[PDB]
Amino acid sequence: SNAMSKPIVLSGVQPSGELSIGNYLGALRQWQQMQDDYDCQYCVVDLHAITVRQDPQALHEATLDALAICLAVGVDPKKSTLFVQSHVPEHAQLGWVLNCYTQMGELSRMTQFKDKSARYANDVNAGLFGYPVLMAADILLYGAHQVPVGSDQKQHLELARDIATRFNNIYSPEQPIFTIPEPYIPTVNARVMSLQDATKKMSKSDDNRKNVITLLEDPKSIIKKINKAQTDAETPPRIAYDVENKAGIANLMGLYSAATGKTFAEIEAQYAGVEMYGPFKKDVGEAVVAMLEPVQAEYQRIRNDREYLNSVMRDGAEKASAKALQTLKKVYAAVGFVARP
Amino acid sequence: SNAMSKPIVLSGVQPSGELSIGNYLGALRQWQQMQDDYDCQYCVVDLHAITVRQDPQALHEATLDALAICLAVGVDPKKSTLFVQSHVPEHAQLGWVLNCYTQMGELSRMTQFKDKSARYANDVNAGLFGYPVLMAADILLYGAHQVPVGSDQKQHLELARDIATRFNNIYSPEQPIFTIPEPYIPTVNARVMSLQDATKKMSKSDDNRKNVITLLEDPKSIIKKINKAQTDAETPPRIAYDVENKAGIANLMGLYSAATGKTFAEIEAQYAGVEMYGPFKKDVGEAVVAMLEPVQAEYQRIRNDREYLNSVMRDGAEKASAKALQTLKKVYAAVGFVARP
Repeated sequence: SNAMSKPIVLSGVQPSGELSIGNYLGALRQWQQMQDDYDCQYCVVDLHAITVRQDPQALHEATLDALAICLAVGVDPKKSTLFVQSHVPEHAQLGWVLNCYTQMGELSRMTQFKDKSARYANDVNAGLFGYPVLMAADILLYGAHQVPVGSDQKQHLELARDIATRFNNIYSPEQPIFTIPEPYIPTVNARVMSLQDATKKMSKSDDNRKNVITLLEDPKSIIKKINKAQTDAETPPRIAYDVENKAGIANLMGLYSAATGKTFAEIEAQYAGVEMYGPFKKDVGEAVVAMLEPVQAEYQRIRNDREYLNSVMRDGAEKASAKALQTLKKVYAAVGFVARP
Repeated sequence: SNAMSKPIVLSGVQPSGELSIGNYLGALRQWQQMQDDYDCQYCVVDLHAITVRQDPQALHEATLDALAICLAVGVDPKKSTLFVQSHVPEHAQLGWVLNCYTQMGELSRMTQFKDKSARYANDVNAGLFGYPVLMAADILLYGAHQVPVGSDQKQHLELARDIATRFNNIYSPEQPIFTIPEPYIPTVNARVMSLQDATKKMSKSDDNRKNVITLLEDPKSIIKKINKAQTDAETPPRIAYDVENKAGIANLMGLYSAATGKTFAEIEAQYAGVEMYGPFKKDVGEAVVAMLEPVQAEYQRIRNDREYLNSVMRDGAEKASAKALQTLKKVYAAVGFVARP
C-alpha cells in the first residue's frame, strides 16, 4: 500500500565502459516495465569507479552518459529513484560501519580482488579490496529485496547477505534492521552471442570489438559488424533456428526477433527457400539500427540538456538520501552512537 | 589574519577507556592555552571505537563522557571546533576516496593491525585494518598542520602524510589540495610514571590499576594509591629529586610540583631534615586531589546538562562540516566526480 506492496530493487549502473546490445536486450530494455512492477532504485556507482585509476574528465562525462542512458530507456525520476552514488552521503557512512562487521578473510577470498591483486602488484589499493563492503551499504541502505547481479558480482552479493545477517543477529534478532537481499531474476533471458564466435556470450569488456555491438554504436558500424557476423556451414544456406548446429544464424535470428517482434516461426517462413545469408544479414543490421536509433536519439538529446540532468541529479539525490538516512540513523543508534542533535 | 595565521591542530579524542593523570598533565591541562595559540579541532572519534566490539549503551555514554571532559578542561565551542566524528558526514566520505589511494601493503604492515590480527584470529574485521585511512581523512579534511600522536599512532600519521603526498602528486602538483600534517609537539613534557614501578611510564591501558590514577578517579582511591606509591631505599629517607637513583620519589615530586606549583628546589627545602616519606605521600595525595577535584566538579556538572551538551554537539558538527565540506568538494572535483547540483 502501495509501493510498500512491491519488492524494492536496487540496480548499480557503472560510469565506465560501454553497455552492449546484450546488456540492452537482457536488462535495460525491461527497465521501463520493471519501474512499474517494483520499487526501483538506479544508482550510478561513481565511488566504485575510482577503485581503478580514472581520467577525471572521462569519469565526469561517463557519469552523465550513464545517467542519460537510464533516462533514454525510460527510467523516470518521479517513478524510480535515479541518482549518483557520491551525491548521497549515507553510502560512504554506512560503508564504514559495515567494514567493522566484515571479516578480512571474507574480503581476501573474493575472486575479483584476487584477480586485481595479481594484475596491479604492490599498487593494489584498499578500495579495490573493500568495495564489496561499500556495495553492501549501497544495497542495504534502501532495504532492497532484490538486486540484479552479473556472474562477477554474485560473490559480492553473498557477502552483503552475510554482513546483513551478522549485524541483525547482534543488534536486532527479533525485529531485523536490514533486509536480506536476493538476486533479481531478469524477465527476458536474451541470448546475445559474440558476433564472430557465436558459442561465447557477447561481453562488453571483450578486447575483440568485432564481437560486440554497443548501445551507442554508430549505425554504420553496426551494419558492418552484422554483415561480418558468423553464420554456419550449411549448404545450401537455410535460415532456421538451431543453437547447437546453427549457432551463428541462431544469434542473428535472436537479434532480428528482438528488433522486429517477429517469431522464429515467422522468420523461418519469411526466408523460406532463400539459399543465401547475405540479404538476411543486411535485414538484421537494418533492423538492429532501427531498434537502437530511437534510443540513441533520445539519449543524445537528454545527454546535452544539462539543466535537465542537474534537475534529475538533484531530485534523485534528495529522494535517495531521504530513504537512506532512515536506515543510517537506525544503524547508528543500534551500534551505540550518540545521535546528532 | 587571524586564525589563518595560526597553525591548525586536530586532536582525536577516544570515546573509550579512562584518561590518566599522565594524559591530563601531558596534554589536556594545556588545551585551554593551545586553543589560543592554534586553530584547534577536537574530534571525538566514535567511528574508530566500533573497530572493536562495543556495548552500545557504554559507547553512547562514553561519547558524552569524552565531550564533557573536553569542556571541563576548558575547550570552548566558540574558540575551538569540538565535535563527534559520526556527526560530520564528510569523514566517512573522504575516507572512502582515500582508500583508493592507499596500498594494501601499507595497511598490512601497520603494527597496530598486526597485533589485533594475532589476537582476534579470523574475526579480525576490515575496520581495524582500514582505520588508518579514516584517520587520514579525519586530519586532512581540516587541513591540519599539526596532529598530537602517541607512540602507537605515529606510523598511522606517517601513512596520512604518504596518502596526502600521493594524492597531491596526481591531482595538484603545483597547488596542493592537501596539507601535509606533522606531529604536534606538547608544551609540557610531563614525566608521570607508574605508581608501583617508577621506571615505567604511567599507561591508561595498564592492566595493573595500582599503577594508574585516572582523571575521574575517586579522591579516596587517589589518596590510597599515592600512599602505596613506590619511594626508594635511601636511609634515612630524603626527599630530593633524582630520576636514576630516587625514581619513586622523583615521580611523587613531579606530581606534587604539578599540583602545587612548587619547584623541586622549594619541595626539597620544604622537607629538609624530614627523615620519613609518609607525611610527604599524604601531602602529595591531598595535593593531587585538590588539583583534580575542580576539574571533576566541572565535569560532573557539564556531563549531566544534556541540553548544553546537545548545543555543543550541534554547533560543533555544523562548524566542522562547514570546513570539511570545502575539502571534500575539492577532492570530489579533482578525482572527476560530477558535483551534486
